[PDB]
Amino acid sequence: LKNANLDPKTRVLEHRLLAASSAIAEKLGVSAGDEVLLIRRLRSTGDIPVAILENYLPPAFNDVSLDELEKGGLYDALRSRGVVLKIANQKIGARRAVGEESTLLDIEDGGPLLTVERVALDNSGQVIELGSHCYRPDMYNFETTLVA
Amino acid sequence: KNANLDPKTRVLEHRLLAASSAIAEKLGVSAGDEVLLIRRLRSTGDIPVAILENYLPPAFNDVSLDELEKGGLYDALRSRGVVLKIANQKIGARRAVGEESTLLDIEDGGPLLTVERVALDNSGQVIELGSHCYRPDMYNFETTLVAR
Repeated sequence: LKNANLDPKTRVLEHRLLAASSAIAEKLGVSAGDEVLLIRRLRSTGDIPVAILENYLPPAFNDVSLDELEKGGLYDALRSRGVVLKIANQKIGARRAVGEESTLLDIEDGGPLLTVERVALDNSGQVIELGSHCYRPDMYNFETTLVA
Repeated sequence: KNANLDPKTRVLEHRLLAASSAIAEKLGVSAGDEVLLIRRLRSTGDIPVAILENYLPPAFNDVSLDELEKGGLYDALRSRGVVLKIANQKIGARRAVGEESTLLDIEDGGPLLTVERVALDNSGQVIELGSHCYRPDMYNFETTLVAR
């Protein structure tokens, strides 16, 4: 919504190259042990927390830097590497905040979060990016329009 | 099929009431017009899943208890020669309040997935308003977005 999109700012919480587990490899369509990138970001609008964003990037995009991610969006970084999004599959759910989430998002302990599980695909059906995101629902909701 | 759990529905409330300014605005009618409120509990097998709430405009305010026993709301609207063309949905999350936690068999203050829905027909007439909440361990909203 309007407030969330007003003044987007990002702080990187984690940026870590790691060996893809068989599970992660299968989801990305790559090989187990491949060098993939885990990123975790706190997204704000100005000083107001909005979301915690988590992604896995496959080896082709594992050189996305921490600085790129605090200066611009994930898709700015991906676009500079020739990515063209064709399909985004998203599953929207909800859950309680756990661990440090309520502190990072400045909400109540055990308070509700909106969740997104995301798989983004290019035109050849290859996985661009896997997302697992959570949003404070007073700052962000998902809007859709279906036409029969 | 052996592991499938069939959807179940029971009617909690079915009453004609005067449209508030907000409801009238959303339906495209006059404040105070006679609208139908329907509330239902939807379950999956034996497990409560969703509290469904709908408002129907005067044209459709005769949907009966009997037709809600025999089919859903859209079966009833189909009987009236009404077919859905457009659905706008807003997906959020919040805490369960009041009898919501006992209706859904969850914790008081536990998270709920929410949807606000406006359904329109091919003439752009609002057919139905929905305001639903779901146990998020039993239900998620799946979406696919295809870039052109």
